[PDB]
Amino acid sequence: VPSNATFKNKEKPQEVRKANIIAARSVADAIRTSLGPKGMDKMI
Amino acid sequence: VVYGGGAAEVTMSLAVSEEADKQRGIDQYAFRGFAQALDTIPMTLAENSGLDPIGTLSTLKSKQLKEKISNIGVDCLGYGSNDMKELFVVDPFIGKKQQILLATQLCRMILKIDNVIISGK
Amino acid sequence: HAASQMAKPEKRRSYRNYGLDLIRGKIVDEIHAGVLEPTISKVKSLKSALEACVAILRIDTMITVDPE
Amino acid sequence: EGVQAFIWQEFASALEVIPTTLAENAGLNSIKVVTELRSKHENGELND
Amino acid sequence: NFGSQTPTIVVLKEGTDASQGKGQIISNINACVAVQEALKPTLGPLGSD
Ligand SMILES: Nc1ncnc2c1ncn2[C@@H]1O[C@H](COP(=O)(O)OP(=O)(O)O)[C@@H](O)[C@H]1O
Repeated sequence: VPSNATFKNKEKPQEVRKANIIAARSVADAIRTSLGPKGMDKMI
Repeated sequence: VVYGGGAAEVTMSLAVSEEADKQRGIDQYAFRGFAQALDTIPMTLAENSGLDPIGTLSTLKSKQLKEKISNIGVDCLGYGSNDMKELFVVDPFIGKKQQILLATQLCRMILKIDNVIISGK
Repeated sequence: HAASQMAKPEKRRSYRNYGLDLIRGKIVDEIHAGVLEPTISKVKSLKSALEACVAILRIDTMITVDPE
Repeated sequence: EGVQAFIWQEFASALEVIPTTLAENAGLNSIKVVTELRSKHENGELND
Repeated sequence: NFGSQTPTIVVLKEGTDASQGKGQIISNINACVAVQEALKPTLGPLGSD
């Protein structure tokens, strides 16, 4: 059950995908406050 | 005394999720977050052993519902016999009891933090 | 002004068109004092002053990009 | 009965962010609304 | 008379702030309200830290 089959290598892509999701959800949080009739305008 | 190998976290996880259905209310989602957090330790054991955390956790949860034996747990050595009684693995209960107390009481202070003032070095 | 809304019909009404006299420090009739202002000046001022406040109350987040 | 089915459980819960945001921006409690949303949308086919 | 400069005497030593005008006492109000802004969320058993 252990020690057999295969072992995962180069686990950085697992962290790269996490860094891409966290950075994308951070952008979606600022625009989330503008959703619906109760949303607010964003001055840039 | 308790038996280790992830058998303690799975037994205490289903007991909390069962109370969430009876209480309901606004705290119904609070017991769900605590039940999903206890299952992270058995799922972490399956990651280092190269197993499927989904298939391993589903087997442990289905075993506790069918039978009352709490001695079934994750095997990272893969000798078979998920029963902890045959594998002799034993952990102190005073050690496992502090793991929940130190984790729950620390998160209670962290969630109360609002303003963070950090001075420059 | 508070007694002008309750002044009630019957001119004897009065209670309206009164304002502050800053020189003498008294309340006198602005018609006899010779102070009048166009009505359209009040309509365009309140509508323009509101649009300035509405646009500000609707700004949740300000984003300032540095020049390149 | 598959790992693809377990992913679909998170796909349905991910769509709940839109009605949750409507309650947060309006000041109302999201769970109190969703609790009423799940009960009314069961019998009603739509427009709720 | 000892020099063509003839400096102008300043009443207070250099570095002293100013006052009076309008808003000097208002500056003290906004200083206390800003400190109050931190202590308001800490009120009540459901408050934060
Ligand atoms: N040989 C083993 N068989 C089954 N489970 C084990 C074994 N060794 C350790 N474990 C489990 O791994 C968890 C962590 O143990 P370990 O990392 O060795 O020390 P610590 O408990 O200080 O982290 C324990 O809760 C235990 O249940």
